[PDB]
Amino acid sequence: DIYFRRQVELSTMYRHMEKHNYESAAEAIQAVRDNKLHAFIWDSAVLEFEASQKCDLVTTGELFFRSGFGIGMRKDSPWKQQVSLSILKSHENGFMEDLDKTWVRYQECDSRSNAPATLTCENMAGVFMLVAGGIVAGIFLIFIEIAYKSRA
Amino acid sequence: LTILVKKEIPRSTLDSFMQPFQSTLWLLVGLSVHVVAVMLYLLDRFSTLSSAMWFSWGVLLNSGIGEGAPRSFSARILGMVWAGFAMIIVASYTANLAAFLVLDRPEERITGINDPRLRNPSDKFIYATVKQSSV
Amino acid sequence: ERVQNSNKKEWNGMMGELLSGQADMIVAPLTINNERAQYIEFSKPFKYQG
Amino acid sequence: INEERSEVVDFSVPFIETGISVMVSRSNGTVSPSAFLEPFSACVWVMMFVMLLIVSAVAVFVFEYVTIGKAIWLLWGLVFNNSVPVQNPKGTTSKIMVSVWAFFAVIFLASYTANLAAFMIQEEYVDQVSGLSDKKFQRPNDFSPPFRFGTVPNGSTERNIRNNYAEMHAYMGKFNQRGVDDALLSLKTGKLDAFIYDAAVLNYMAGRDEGCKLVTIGSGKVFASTGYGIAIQKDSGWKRQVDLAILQLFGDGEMEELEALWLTGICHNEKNEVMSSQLDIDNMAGVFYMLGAAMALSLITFISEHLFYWQ
Amino acid sequence: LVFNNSVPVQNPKGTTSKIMVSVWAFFAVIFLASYTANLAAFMIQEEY
Repeated sequence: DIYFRRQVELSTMYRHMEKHNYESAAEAIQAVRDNKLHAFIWDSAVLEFEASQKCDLVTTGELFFRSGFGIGMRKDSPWKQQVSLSILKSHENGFMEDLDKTWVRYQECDSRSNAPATLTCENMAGVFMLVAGGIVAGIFLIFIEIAYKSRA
Repeated sequence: LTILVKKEIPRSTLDSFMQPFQSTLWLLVGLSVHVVAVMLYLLDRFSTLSSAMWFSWGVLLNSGIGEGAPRSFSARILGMVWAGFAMIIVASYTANLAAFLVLDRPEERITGINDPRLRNPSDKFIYATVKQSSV
Repeated sequence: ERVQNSNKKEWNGMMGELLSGQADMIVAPLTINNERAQYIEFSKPFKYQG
Repeated sequence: INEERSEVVDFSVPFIETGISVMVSRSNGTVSPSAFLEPFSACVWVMMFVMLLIVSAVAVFVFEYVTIGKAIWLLWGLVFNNSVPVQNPKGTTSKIMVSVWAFFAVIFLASYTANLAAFMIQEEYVDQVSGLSDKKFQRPNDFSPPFRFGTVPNGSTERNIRNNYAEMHAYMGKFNQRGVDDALLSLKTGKLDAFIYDAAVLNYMAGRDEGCKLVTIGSGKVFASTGYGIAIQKDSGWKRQVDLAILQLFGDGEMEELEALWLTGICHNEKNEVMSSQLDIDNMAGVFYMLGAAMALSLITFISEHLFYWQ
Repeated sequence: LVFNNSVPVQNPKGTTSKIMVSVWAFFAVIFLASYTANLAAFMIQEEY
């Protein structure tokens, strides 16, 4: 709501946003699956996780407003030089890479690259049913045929 | 205004006259024909002998040449999967022949003035218009 | 937002609890903006997203 | 940005997302290492036998009003498209079910040729090296001529790679490069297998080659995600002003207006196509593994053809 | 055999006649697998 209202050129778009906003993240995520809301705008670090677990939804590509979540501190607290170091250290010796491997990208279903080249040869009923009806009807036709053979 | 460029060659797959993969359209399958004929021969001998390759080649090329089936069942269970292998390789050859002729070619060319081949200049592209003109 | 139909702008929600002394650190998915960084110091930011 | 520089110099807000990535070679296209034997075996290949064996009753019933070995020998020859010299069963009443089976046969292979022709023109090439934790990027022991990693030995990636994997750069010390374009020239001539550098320069140079062959491992997976920045005098007063102004550009969308010079290009994996001459069709050894295993079993049953010697 | 059919057909006499049909079969398998390919190429690129 800050990013859209700051821009003036997107203002009409913002005027369409005032009548449908929600109060929590999970509310709109559940409301998308109930077809009350065709699209949703949020961060990539929540939507890329949500499209890998609740396996009916999808993202659509590009990004707009590139930034990163930071630790919020009060102004001029004496920790502003300490906590800014170790975070960088945690990006160096592989701690954060272990962290999102443990928590973020740990599960999938299938990446929706839209590859119809796969099976789902699960059922075979309508193609096997022709021989399943042939095996049943054949003995009756054989009985009619040998009844013809006995008469003439 | 619009941009004029030069079309490429791209070829068809005519030069693959039954050689799309003749590197790996191996004669190893022919050696497999011969050794599976030898295997059926040995299975029929020690449980129709010299004609086994005329069986086996007749399995591959869909040509019904007039021979007899092997008498032992131990050769028959091999012949089942031999015919199954023949169907697999002819179907794979059909699909990979379709793969050469369904797929188009790379080098997507330049699109308008918003292309970085043309917007950001280089030496590898040369641009020109008629002098003293409206361009 | 401008609250109490006057010339006062207070900060709603989470960031107001940082400004009012209810806490001293915010460890949450809190983005980096131009409006929050007027008087709230941030760090090198965990991640990169959009 | 790293820790070894942040002690002396103060830094601005991160400016462009980057990290340590790896550029892999521009390898030839590969199909799957097996034929598409994925799950037809779950339902179809097992329904085939149990719907196949049931005709023995009618094959007996037509002789009552030729079954021990000849029936399945007929019924395999037409389902797998073969003119095996096979005697048909007796009588015109037996002629019906084979004429059903033929209708089962023509539907089958025309199905199986279709899906396979569907399968081998939509499957994507897979990224044969992934991550720095692979055995290929470890000690290259068991590999005909082993992996050769390139890097520029003065900068940030060396100081990051010397504190996590010592033997990696100890092996990489024989493979220095003298420039970014020379790394590409060494990668095109087979002199280098993979290159390690910054993420942003590699993602630019992926998009401006004259061809658009294979580029980067994964899509954008970076190891140590950091940013660029603006260095400054230590604790000067001009930090907190500049720290605002860069963020103002993010507030206005002017970085995407600054995109027209910056990192766009041609063929940034914008097709995900692969066309391959199948010289790599020698991955068919699995069905050759389905061949020679029967060449085992044909001997094995031969041993159980010594059982009338005891009977 | 060029149009993929098991018509009941007597083979010619002698083993010396058996070679050229075995060439023709190799002409047959190349042919239809070609003709199925181009047609499968043709009916997924043609425009309305």
